[PDB]
Amino acid sequence: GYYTDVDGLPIQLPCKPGTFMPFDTATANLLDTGLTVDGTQCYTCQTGT
Amino acid sequence: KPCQPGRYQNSIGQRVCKPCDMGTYSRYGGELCTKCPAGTVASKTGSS
Repeated sequence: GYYTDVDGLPIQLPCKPGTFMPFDTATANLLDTGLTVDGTQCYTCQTGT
Repeated sequence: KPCQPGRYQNSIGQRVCKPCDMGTYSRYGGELCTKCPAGTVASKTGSS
């Protein structure tokens, strides 16, 4: 649920409403095939969610 | 959105603004950090 887009951020910023940051790609319940998570990317919610 | 003062972004398509180095300052937007002129001092990184 948190991300650090740029290096040196004092604290991990929270993902804005409408987006989410899963724990890992393997445990990401609703993520497209080509998308991977590394902690610097907030992914928008799918259609219907 | 323009890079708020203290930052800069000399590229196209970047989703982040890099912070200015020590001794340089930048205002709103700005494609590159401006070297601080003679007689003036920038104390910290990302000086407005």
